[PDB]
Amino acid sequence: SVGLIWAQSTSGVIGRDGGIPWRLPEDLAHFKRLTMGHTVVMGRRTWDSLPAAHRPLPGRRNVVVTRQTGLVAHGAQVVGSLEQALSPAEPDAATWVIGGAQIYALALPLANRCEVTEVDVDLPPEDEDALAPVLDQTWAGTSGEWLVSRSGLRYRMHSYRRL
Ligand SMILES: NC(=O)c1ccc[n+]([C@@H]2O[C@H](COP(=O)([O-])OP(=O)(O)OC[C@H]3O[C@@H](n4cnc5c(N)ncnc54)[C@H](OP(=O)(O)O)[C@@H]3O)[C@@H](O)[C@H]2O)c1
Ligand SMILES: CCc1nc(N)nc(N)c1OCCCOc1cccc(CCC(=O)O)c1
Repeated sequence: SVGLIWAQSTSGVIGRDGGIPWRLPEDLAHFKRLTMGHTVVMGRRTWDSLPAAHRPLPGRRNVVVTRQTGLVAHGAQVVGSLEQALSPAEPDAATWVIGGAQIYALALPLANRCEVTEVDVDLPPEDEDALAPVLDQTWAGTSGEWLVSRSGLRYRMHSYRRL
């Protein structure tokens, strides 16, 4: 089982200036609960985007997709393709693809689940933004109710499964 997990603004922004252009502790806790104990697969720019206290993501096997021989920053297992990241895989569990836009694009044809956090922040897409992947007719989805964060931002979760 291969799952994509991401947080996006309503406008579909996931990334800006090498990071995430909002702060949402409730999403981080959701991300922790779904990924803890599992393999997380990410592109190299997302690896470098991790704050130092979260690089590597503790309690998860961190696999980084790169075309380089290896990385200066420690704690990852490097692979040269998504296929190499995904096999062999943890039994009875999802392998989570955790971004960014380039690796979501590679992983979307292979995924059977998407877990999306939508953040009601007003972020018109800017020229160099990373955007969320668009899901096609092969996905069925359900949506949770709108929630309010302690910081006042409204957010909700969407869960998609491959038909
Ligand atoms: N909101 C969210 O949920 C979320 C989640 C994750 C990340 N983000 C944001 O997304 C942005 C980063 O995303 P991004 O799309 O720019 O980068 P990315 O997908 O994280 O990483 C791109 C890198 O992956 C490697 N790569 C890409 N395609 C490859 C292939 N076919 N084979 C081998 N390696 C390949 C390359 O590494 P090398 O250059 O090393 O060869 C490439 O530079 C940041 O702003 C980050 O904060 C947001
Ligand atoms: C939690 C964001 C997220 N949320 C969901 N739902 N899915 C994801 N794939 C996803 O990104 C995982 C990779 C980035 O991890 C972190 C982890 C901790 C703190 C930050 C701050 C970003 C900054 O300071 O710019 C980023």
